[PDB]
Amino acid sequence: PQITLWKRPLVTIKIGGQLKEALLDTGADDTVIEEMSLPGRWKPKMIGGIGGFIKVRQYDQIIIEIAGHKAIGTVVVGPTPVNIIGRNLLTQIGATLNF
Amino acid sequence: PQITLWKRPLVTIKIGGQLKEALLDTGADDTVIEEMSLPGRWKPKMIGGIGGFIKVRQYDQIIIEIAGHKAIGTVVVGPTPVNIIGRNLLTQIGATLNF
Ligand SMILES: CC(C)CN(C[C@@H](O)[C@H](Cc1ccccc1)NC(=O)O[C@H]1CO[C@H]2OCC[C@H]21)S(=O)(=O)c1ccc(N)cc1
Ligand SMILES: [Cl-]
Ligand SMILES: [Cl-]
Ligand code: NA
Repeated sequence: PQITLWKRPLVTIKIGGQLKEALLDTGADDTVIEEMSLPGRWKPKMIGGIGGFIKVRQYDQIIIEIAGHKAIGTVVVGPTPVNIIGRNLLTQIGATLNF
Repeated sequence: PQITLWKRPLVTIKIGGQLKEALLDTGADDTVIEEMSLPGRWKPKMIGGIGGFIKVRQYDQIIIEIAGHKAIGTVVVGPTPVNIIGRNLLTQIGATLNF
């Protein structure tokens, strides 16, 4: 699809068996999801943005279905205000910015 | 152009006659620029990001070139880690997300 940007580019994702709404975010290096359980090992990390840093749990090799497209990569979990699909997974679904 | 997302989508902007680097950010509602001087009056605004909120100075109808494309709109100034071009100006330059 071609998504215009008059409004937030929100899509449905499936992660860890759960459907969630997430923002397609070219400004995010990493994919950041609100608190949930995910399987496997994790390690703590800090990520920073406007307003400062939050502590997250980093899970590797997580599969997410993004608007019907599967992708695998690292997902960090923590007290983000919005679920964010960052560049590490946007690349995997072939997303580009065009103008 | 068509911008892939393997690297941060950084572009050159021109604002007040000065060139700056900025991130094309579909996850940003608003365009947020590091401290600089802009003409006219400003209004207060709070923006909420990943680590909480910040106060910014909102300037309207600012002339800004983005990757060679002319925009005139709202720019807010404050302590952002990087200059971000948000959807308010991405729409003016005709940007879409495509996959
Ligand atoms: C500021 C950017 C360099 C990075 N951010 C992604 C960005 O798109 C966030 C993504 C975002 C979106 C909503 C809430 C929090 C974070 N947007 C944002 O802060 O936008 C602010 C300016 O416009 C306003 O509209 C949206 C919030 C305001 S970030 O959320 O801080 C971020 C930082 C590091 C990682 N790894 C992943 C995400
Ligand atoms: Cl990854
Ligand atoms: Cl590619
Ligand atoms: Na893992």
